[PDB]
Amino acid sequence: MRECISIHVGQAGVQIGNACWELYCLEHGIQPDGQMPSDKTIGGGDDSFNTFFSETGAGKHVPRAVFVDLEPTVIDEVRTGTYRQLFHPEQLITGKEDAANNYARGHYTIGKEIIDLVLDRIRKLADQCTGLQGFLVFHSFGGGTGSGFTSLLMERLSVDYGKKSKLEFSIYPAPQVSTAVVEPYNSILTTHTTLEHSDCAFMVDNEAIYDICRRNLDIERPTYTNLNRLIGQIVSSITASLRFDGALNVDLTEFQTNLVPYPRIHFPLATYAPVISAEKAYHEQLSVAEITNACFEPANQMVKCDPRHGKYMACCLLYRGDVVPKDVNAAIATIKTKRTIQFVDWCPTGFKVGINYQPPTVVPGGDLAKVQRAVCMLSNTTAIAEAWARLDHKFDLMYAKRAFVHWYVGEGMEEGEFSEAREDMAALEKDYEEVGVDS
Amino acid sequence: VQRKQFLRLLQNEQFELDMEEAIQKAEENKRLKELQLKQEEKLAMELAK
Amino acid sequence: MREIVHLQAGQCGNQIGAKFWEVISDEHGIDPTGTYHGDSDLQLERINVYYNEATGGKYVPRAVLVDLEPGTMDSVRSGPFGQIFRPDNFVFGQSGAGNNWAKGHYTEGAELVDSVLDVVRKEAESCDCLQGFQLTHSLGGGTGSGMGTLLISKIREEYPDRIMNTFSVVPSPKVSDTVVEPYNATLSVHQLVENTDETYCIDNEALYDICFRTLKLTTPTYGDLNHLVSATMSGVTTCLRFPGQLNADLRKLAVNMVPFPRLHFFMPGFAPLTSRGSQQYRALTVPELTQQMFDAKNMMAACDPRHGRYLTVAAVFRGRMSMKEVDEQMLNVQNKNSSYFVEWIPNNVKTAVCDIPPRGLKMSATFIGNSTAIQELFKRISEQFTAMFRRKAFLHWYTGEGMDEMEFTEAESNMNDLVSEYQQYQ
Amino acid sequence: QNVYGPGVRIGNWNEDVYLEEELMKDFLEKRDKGKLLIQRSRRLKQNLLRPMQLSVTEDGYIHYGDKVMLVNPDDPDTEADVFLRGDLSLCMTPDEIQSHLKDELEVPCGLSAVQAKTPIGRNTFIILSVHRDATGQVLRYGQDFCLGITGGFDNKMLYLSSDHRTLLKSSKRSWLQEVYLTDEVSHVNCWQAAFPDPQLRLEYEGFPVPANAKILINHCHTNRGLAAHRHLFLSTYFGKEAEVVAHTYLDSHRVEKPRNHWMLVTGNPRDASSSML
Amino acid sequence: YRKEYIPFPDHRPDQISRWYGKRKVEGLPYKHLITHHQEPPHRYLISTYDDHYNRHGYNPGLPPLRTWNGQKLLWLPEKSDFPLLAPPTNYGLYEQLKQRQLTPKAGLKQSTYTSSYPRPPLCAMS
Ligand SMILES: Nc1nc2c(ncn2[C@@H]2O[C@H](COP(=O)(O)OP(=O)(O)OP(=O)(O)O)[C@@H](O)[C@H]2O)c(=O)[nH]1
Ligand SMILES: Nc1nc2c(ncn2[C@@H]2O[C@H](COP(=O)(O)OP(=O)(O)O)[C@@H](O)[C@H]2O)c(=O)[nH]1
Ligand SMILES: [Mg+2]
Repeated sequence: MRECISIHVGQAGVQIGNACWELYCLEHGIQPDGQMPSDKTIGGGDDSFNTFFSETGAGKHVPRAVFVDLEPTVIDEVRTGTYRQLFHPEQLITGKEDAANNYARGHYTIGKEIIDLVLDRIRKLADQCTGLQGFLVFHSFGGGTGSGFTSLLMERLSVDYGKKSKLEFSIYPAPQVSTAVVEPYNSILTTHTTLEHSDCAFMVDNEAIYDICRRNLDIERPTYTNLNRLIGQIVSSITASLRFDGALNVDLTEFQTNLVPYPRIHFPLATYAPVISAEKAYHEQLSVAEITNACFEPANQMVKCDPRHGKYMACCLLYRGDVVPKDVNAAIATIKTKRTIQFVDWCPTGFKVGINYQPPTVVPGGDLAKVQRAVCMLSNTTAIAEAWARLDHKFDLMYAKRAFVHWYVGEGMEEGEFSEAREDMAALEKDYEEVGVDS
Repeated sequence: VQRKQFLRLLQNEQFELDMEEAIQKAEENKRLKELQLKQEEKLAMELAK
Repeated sequence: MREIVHLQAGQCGNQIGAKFWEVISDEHGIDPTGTYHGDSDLQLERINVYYNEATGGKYVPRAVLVDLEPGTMDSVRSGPFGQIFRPDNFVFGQSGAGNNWAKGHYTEGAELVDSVLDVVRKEAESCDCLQGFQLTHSLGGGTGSGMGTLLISKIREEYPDRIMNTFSVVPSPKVSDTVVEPYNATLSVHQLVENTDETYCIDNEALYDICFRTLKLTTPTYGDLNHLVSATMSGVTTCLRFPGQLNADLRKLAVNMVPFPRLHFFMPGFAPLTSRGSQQYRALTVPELTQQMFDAKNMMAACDPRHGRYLTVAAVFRGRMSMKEVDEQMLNVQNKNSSYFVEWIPNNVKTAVCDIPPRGLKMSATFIGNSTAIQELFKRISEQFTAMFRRKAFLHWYTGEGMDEMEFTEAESNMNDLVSEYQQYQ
Repeated sequence: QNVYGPGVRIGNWNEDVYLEEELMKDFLEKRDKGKLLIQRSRRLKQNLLRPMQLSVTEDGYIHYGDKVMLVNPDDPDTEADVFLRGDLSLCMTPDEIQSHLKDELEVPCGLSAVQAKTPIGRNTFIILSVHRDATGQVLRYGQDFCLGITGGFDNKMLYLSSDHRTLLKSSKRSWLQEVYLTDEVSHVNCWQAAFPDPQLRLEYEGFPVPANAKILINHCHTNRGLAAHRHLFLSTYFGKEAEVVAHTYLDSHRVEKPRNHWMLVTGNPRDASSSML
Repeated sequence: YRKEYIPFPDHRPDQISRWYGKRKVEGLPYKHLITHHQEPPHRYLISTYDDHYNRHGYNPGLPPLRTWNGQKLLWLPEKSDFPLLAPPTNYGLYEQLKQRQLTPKAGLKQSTYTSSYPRPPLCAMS
């Protein structure tokens, strides 16, 4: 009854949405044909799929999501893949001539042409929702569509729907390895717009998952398919309360309430534990203390920032499976006496705990192992200002010589907001310092 | 709500069936072990004699 | 005759009341169908207190079920006693409170209070002589502390000359499970002290200590903590529904517990608790119950009673027993521990006797205690409130929905003045 | 720390041993006294799904007192995308939760359509005369007859029944007129058999009804036909069943739809356990 | 995409661990938490007024005359220490409520005149 509408824009959103929407079909037992198997005569009482899957008079279940891009290179593989019959013929929206890692093409010239077609499809998807929790967004900072088309999509979404929640899963640029050359220009501009047009921005980058798949799953040569599944496992643990039952459930407003202290600070960090291979789970004991001790180590962080430099503000623990509320309190009490983990003075009680009874379901033939209990931590930390520091160091070091500016001026975007978007996060960097001051 | 109550009742029945199987398996194991030990001892007696 | 209307809101209050209606369905011999399957005729002599008669000899509870989210309504209707609750009593919302008091008290808890007020006023005039009200909710959440304190104010405007009783789940520093709970706990206490006659503070860390130490359990889940509370909820009105040697209803307790209109914060306790190993060996006698009631390891509130002075003490006994040993033991504990009681009130102990013990027990005793040491419970919230309000953290979720900051200002002023009243008589 | 489990003598094991011994003792006492839910369900299923023998006809005319099975034939309908396929049999259905909580059957009991072909104790109906004392009689078109089901029980006889619609009385899912089972004897248990084709219906009124043929079953006091809703699913202790109601369905040419067609099935002479199908 | 995304038609979903978690968090019942000495519920329903005034203090087990305890002090058979665990207090309230409720009024159509004016008995006729 409580329903979510997911938006996937860019090439990152579609490829994450290929592996994320595989898990929902494989968790509720929904076949790629769109129908549940007929061997369920004994089974019943299941209507938890209505958050994402809409029924039909023929028994067909179709997802409640929109896939947006400006090229047909990535969506035509979905349209000719295994899940061609499952998605709607119109919920996969294609453009022409992409955006070529340029913010002005994504926002002012090409991203203006198809914004009216997408806004009709969101409204056509919003009338069926008898109750809608909010929106979930998957995109990339370093792209043209993922940063250009997103920047005006959040502006049009807030006008139509007033105070509805907007939560993001963004692909932050990694500190050392990356792909695009002009990624500081696109990363600066799209997050200048979305400070006031968003509510919570979970981030994850690409280097820190390369580190995870090496020393935990013993995969020497991963691809994006190996990385997309781990991001797809975080989304399920976040949303598992709306689907399945539990001792303590969290709505999309509950953990939004307990993670933002001020309106300008809405940047958590995403972590997941336990992650392990199939063979090594067969011997190691997985206690409730050992899966929450792994989340606090800096080596298991999925964003390349060390939390020892900063101080935590608020945390959210989301448990699954055979979790007793007794062991949650004892494992948290150990962390409260740790000196290595530091907290700010004005949040004496920083932990929010949610429990769901469904153990984590793992795709067949996958690299990650089948486990009974797992935890996902959405931790807010001051040490993300280190991530903004290295990128704004990169920006003015390239903006000084006016490199690549004519790709932005000659498309329709004025040069006047190159300075303003840098001046916006100059004051945002002043805000992260004042929050961390102890009273 | 109605089908959830139905599931709860079926789960109770499954719990009773699981308990019955768990009490039968130990008896089967004890009988098999005792028979194997007795047969081994008798074979040893005959060959020695 | 004298009818008790039960109210419960939130996720915690819905599940305590679910376990509470389980024990007095056992106590009155009510099957999960709704009929009567018992033997003694004392069980039907006073059965209109908690159950309303229907056609075909069906007894249904006089309880109201309120929440803003259907997540726990599906669980309570799918419990062992899910069929016994009338579906018209279920008042459910659409969206959750989100652990915010402004959601539950001003915006989302404002349209739903009119539907509940229709339901309680339909059941209030169904009773012959309405005894009062009873409530069970949680201060650390959005729905319980939000609308539950809004409903408390509304009924007190309608029926002023009654008795109002609550069972509040106060927060705890170590088993704190919500970030923003100092805000929602402080705002409810400021509303509780004006419109409540008896308040029983129940804390979750005080219930884990009973299961670890007294009962010797390994996995004490919520089904045991909700049930130890449910033993106290039935043992307080046990003389209203059953005959005895010395009856004491809900109003006679408040007469002897509350000397001043703002001194009504209690500490509950339950007497016969022992492990499974120590079951067959310990003899249930009157001295053994009185040795357990007064210990600091036995309170249901997370405050040590030896750091303050017991203002006035109540003890409600049950079961066939003597009367001299009750008067001697309640005098011996008063005579030896003379330093743990105030000297401006003589005879701090109130005695009450019933005749029917709870089923499966030989005798029982419930402890109701007004004490000064409950000031320590409100200090751990107030020192966290000031440490959070000085930096204005998590405040735009409150101001941005129709709340001025002066509702936070007087929440400091009334709560710090209430604990200052406790300091004078210590 | 670390945890090991039941057998190992470490930590707090004594209270766990006491608790598991208490639980095992309680389970053995309950299963020896016989209050076990699986035992009660086993007894109920043994009573319900018992095999039964049907009647065998010689001249093709349905006799009074014979044991027949009511079967809706299969038609390639285009009304809904999902609906039951194949011939369906009319089977009674007791209430599921009340059937689990209480052993005795609760009158009234609803009916349903199940994909069943072998006659069992749940779907054998005996055609009876309201005049009684009928021997060597042929059931005829347009004449009153009653249907009685023992239902796998040797104790009681139950009859089909229905009444006029009321704001408190309705079917479970389709909200139309309902059909149930009662032990009372009244005029609301009488049904009539009529020809499907409307032109020759009055010509064939008063003729001996053939066996294993498509006929319409019409109630007397309300004049509604027995109908099977294929597209509306009922969850049941025995799976998924089609719904059954009392309603007359007409197409654009005022001809009875394949929902209202019913067929009375006798037993195979070569194998009495199997039917004519 | 075509290599990795395969149908997996092997009936993957699991539906029992949730219910095992439900029962694990629901926990132990009354009989394993608080019930003492394995006592049946039918015995202890009794009242002081009925045991002392109505039943005249009838306890067949206890001797009429007390004797000295011996190893302990004092007199051994104590009436207040040993109460009666007989079948509980009963009278006609249950039967009256059963007759008032479970009677279904089998005469469905019954006028007030016929229900109020039957043929009177000749014995009560004067
Ligand atoms: N981890 C991960 N990153 C991805 C994935 N797909 C795309 N990306 C990120 O996307 C960035 C490149 O931009 P794209 O998403 O390919 O293209 P775009 O965002 O649509 O921008 P345009 O091509 O100009 O329209 C790379 O740096 C990747 O980090 C993926 O499947 N997994
Ligand atoms: N003892 C007990 N405590 C509970 C139960 N359910 C929730 N709680 C406590 O209540 C707190 C959360 O309350 P919440 O659900 O937000 O209240 P609500 O917003 O009014 O529904 C948690 O910290 C739990 O410790 C229960 O069944 N029993
Ligand atoms: Mg692209």
